[PDB]
Amino acid sequence: DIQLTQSPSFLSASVGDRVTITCRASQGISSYLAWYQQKPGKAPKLLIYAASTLQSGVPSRFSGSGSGTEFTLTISSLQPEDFATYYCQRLNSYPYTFGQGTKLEIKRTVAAPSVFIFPPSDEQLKSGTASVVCLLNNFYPREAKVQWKVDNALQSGNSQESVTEQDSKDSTYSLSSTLTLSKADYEKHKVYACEVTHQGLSSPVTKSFNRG
Amino acid sequence: IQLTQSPSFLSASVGDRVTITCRASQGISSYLAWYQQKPGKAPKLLIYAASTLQSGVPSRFSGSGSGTEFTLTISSLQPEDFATYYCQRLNSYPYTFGQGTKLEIKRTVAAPSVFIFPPSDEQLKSGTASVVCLLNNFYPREAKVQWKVDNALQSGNSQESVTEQDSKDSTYSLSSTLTLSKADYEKHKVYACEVTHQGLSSPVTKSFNRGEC
Amino acid sequence: QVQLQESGPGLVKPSGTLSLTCTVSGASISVGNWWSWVRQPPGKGLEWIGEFYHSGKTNYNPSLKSRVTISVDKSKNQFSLKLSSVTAADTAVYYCARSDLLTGYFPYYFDYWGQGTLVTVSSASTKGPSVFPLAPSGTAALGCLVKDYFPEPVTVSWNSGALTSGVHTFPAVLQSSGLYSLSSVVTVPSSSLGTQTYICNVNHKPSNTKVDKRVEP
Amino acid sequence: QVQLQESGPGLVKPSGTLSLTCTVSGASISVGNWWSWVRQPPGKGLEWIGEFYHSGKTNYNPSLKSRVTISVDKSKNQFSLKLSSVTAADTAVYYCARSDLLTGYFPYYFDYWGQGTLVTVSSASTKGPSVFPLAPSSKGTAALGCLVKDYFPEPVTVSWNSGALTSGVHTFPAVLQSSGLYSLSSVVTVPSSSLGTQTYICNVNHKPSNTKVDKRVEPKS
Amino acid sequence: PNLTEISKKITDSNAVLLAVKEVEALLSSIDEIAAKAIGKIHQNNGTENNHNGSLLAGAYAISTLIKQKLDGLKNEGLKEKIDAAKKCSETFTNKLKEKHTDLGKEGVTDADAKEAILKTNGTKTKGAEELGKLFESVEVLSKAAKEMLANSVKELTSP
Amino acid sequence: NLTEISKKITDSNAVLLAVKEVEALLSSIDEIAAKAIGKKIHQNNGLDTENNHNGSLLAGAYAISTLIKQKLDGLKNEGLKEKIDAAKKCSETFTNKLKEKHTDLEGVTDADAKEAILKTNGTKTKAEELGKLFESVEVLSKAAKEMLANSVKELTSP
Repeated sequence: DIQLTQSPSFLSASVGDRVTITCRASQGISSYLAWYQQKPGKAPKLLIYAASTLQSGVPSRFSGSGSGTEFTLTISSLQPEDFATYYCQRLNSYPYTFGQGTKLEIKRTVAAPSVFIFPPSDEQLKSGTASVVCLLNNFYPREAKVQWKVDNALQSGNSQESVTEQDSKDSTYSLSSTLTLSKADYEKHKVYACEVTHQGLSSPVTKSFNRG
Repeated sequence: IQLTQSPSFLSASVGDRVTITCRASQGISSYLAWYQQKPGKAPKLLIYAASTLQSGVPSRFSGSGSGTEFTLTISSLQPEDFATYYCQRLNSYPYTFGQGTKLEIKRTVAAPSVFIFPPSDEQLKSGTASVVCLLNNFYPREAKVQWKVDNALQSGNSQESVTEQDSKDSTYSLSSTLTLSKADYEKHKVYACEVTHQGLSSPVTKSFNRGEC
Repeated sequence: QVQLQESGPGLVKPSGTLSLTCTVSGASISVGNWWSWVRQPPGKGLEWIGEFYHSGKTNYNPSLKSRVTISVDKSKNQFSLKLSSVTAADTAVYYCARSDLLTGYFPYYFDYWGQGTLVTVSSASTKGPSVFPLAPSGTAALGCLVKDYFPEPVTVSWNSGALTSGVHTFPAVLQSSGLYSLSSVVTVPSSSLGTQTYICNVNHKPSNTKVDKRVEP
Repeated sequence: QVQLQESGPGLVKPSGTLSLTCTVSGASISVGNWWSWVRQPPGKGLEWIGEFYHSGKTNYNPSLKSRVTISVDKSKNQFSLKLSSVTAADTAVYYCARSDLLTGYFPYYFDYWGQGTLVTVSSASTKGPSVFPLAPSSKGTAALGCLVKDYFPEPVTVSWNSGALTSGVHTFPAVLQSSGLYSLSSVVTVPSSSLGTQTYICNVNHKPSNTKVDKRVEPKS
Repeated sequence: PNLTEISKKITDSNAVLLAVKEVEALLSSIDEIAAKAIGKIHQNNGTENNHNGSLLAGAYAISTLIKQKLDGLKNEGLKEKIDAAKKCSETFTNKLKEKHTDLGKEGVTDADAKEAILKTNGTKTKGAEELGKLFESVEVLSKAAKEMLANSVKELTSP
Repeated sequence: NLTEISKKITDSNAVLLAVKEVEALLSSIDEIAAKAIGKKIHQNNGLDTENNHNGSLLAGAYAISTLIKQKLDGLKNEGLKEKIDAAKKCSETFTNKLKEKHTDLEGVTDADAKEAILKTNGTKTKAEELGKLFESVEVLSKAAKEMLANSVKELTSP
């Protein structure tokens, strides 16, 4: 019946910044609107109800306004703990349609990653598969180039990446790159290298190991 | 929404119990009121929210009903209770009233006293003759009065008026006025009004001959 | 203490405009309650016309909405009614009334009314009545024919109010000429004829007509 | 405190019936409040499913009405959810939530939620994970971890030294390999002077297959 | 007719009416100690003259709490009548505190306890006369808040 | 049937209104318990300390407990009967306890007065029953609020 359009979809601002999120309703819903904060892996946390009222426990730097179709959530004095996805919700009638959500990232000074390489375990090898893991720890921004080199040959299509959610305290990220080979293919080369390009690194940092 | 209440006329004695029904056309909930109106007076609110008594209204009044059918009940009717009653819906404007029910006090049959009045000579000088037949202190209200000029039944030249029921003896009085032109009146001799009433075993005729004493 | 009184001209020409004012005492229309106008033609039921609340919200009967308007003068604690393009169907006793929540919270019920004033829509001109005696011919009946007057009402008394027992003043009748006519009779002992004088006192306010008539056999 | 907790199988074959139960403590569903089921697919937004009041009134999402059913057991202070003819579009994290008037008088606002349970709609069979050590290189801050490989379905839980190690741990989100199975790594940074003195064990729990695995992570010799 | 917006009007008028009726009940509590508890704790009965100095202090506390709840009443429509009860509660609380000479003692007599907070008997010199039109001022406020709720509900059934 | 929803709204309105009357009466007993126990009027601040004389303040609070029991008896609602009768009994027990302990309750000591009609006290032997009908009315007040909200909830449904 009534659709909610949330803007913007993605947001990135610094600590202390002021940010605005808009929720638009297809028709009037009076002040029957709510704003939620969803941290990764957690259930939504109610911030504001009846579209300007602060829920108890929520700091005053969260504020809502609007009635009818125009609605605005404003976060003042942005904090690192404010990284979350934010949803608006109408509550005049069921189903209480939620907004699509707004992803908020906390900007931060550039931090270089600590790089580590991990050889396959002896246990996994005798199963037939070799996994080589590369770790990028506590860096910002998200953009990082991780390339695999086996005997100085660049690898493609045999690695998978996984990035943690933004740390709620230091606003950093962590990344893992897992290169997967067969045991026969693994024991056919000697040098396994992880090469990391990041804006915090003046030159690409390589971490490698031999098979002995 | 339309409100139809029944009966239109009730006839009961002092001490009797009467019930008036108000029927709503598509649903009222309990937003119904009952009014009492005496002749010449503004309506008096008796019951609101379709069972609630107004301040000062005695306990012998009671209402009930929800949604479509409503009922007003007057147990142990008192002399001051004889009036016209309306129901009214208040759920939405125009707040439709019922067409009303008028309950009169029932008593024993009383025959009327019949008088006839010839036109005055003063009125006759202006060119118009008015013959008046009077029915005094009778019950019930039903009475047929006929005008016969030279034993010819008259039609279309008479009008009737009935008093309200007397607050002292519960009777009625009726007047019938036969109006003719002076030329038409002087062309006949016998002027009679004929009264048919339940209190009379046979019709009663009061007559006079024009220009006799 | 709550009292309402209507006023205004009681005669309006066809297609003319009706104007009535309601004066309120014992209550202030600016502080609360709804205030309405109610209609009752002769012999018929009641019809609600319009209402207003001091906030400015006014409602009108959809059958009359095009012709009706209600105005408010809070400084005088009065409100008025206007009805344009009137026909004979608009002849009625007009009431102004207050509605109250009573012991409930919804809806409002009319609990106070004015005495009402009769407004007549007709092309007839105001005219006083011509009073003719109904001469009598143990109980004798004598009366007075009040003929060809306009508009209502006419008050009749006997012997300046001394004779009230046995008096019957019939309701008026609208003759086809557009004028009203009624009769007031009284039954007296036949022995009192020739000894007591019988005077019917006919008063017609809308024309300043006062008539006294001796009724003798 | 008011606490809500969903429970039920996290793997449902397609065309099957999803069934979950919400256990409520600190509050009584028979006394007041509205109680609801809410749905969130991985990566997507939220979709309200249904609600009930102890008076008996029950409302369902019109998009689900034909296949959804909510049952209430006031004697057990629990209520349930049933979704039939399920497809991949029904894979989501499922929440049971409470509604409340807060400081107003209308409408009810969702103020308490359960932790949420993940149900996957798939024909694949359950499979426990293999755990392997990410040994710390003998080269100050050192990094060690655990590789959780080839398990289905989500989720897996990882702890270190039975919970005594929390600071410095990163458990990465699972990755779906082309074999249809999930893979995951959990790492922790420790002082280099602690290796060879302090023991490091990652604890891997995969409830879909009742798999409890502890793995000692030590420098390779 | 605009059902979703009307529900806000009905709810808004509800909250305002509820807050006034709460002030109403506090007044009725001041009335109950005045006509049931002045100069009278026993196995039966649930008579002891000339000792009400405590009961006066408790009723002074209720009158302050009545003012505080009146200050929290904010409605741009009923602003005319709210400020009337505002200053009416002020002259009341001030009046008892103005003359402690007969109210700030332990043994206030019955003719003085009936005098300051009992609006029934004849003598209302210092006290209950100011309690009088404070009650009446809330009567005006309570009626207005009631009619605003009824008018909001009336907006539903309009043609 | 918008007319039927209107009556449902105003009916649960009146019940919540009458329940909040009992609620506001309790806040008066609470206010005289935390602001006027052992006290008298002063000039500058309004109230000053007056120890050991509260034999009329307790008599005052007793009449409100009687008035509370009156309003709870007049409450008639088939949907709220469970919570209504729970508060009636807790109202009966409270006024019965104040009359049961009449030996130590002129001039009741502030240690006894704070013990008998004040929620925030440790002992609460003469107060313990002032919490079990305060919370009983709290449960009653919340149920009536939700009944009004559910009636308005019907106004906006597809």
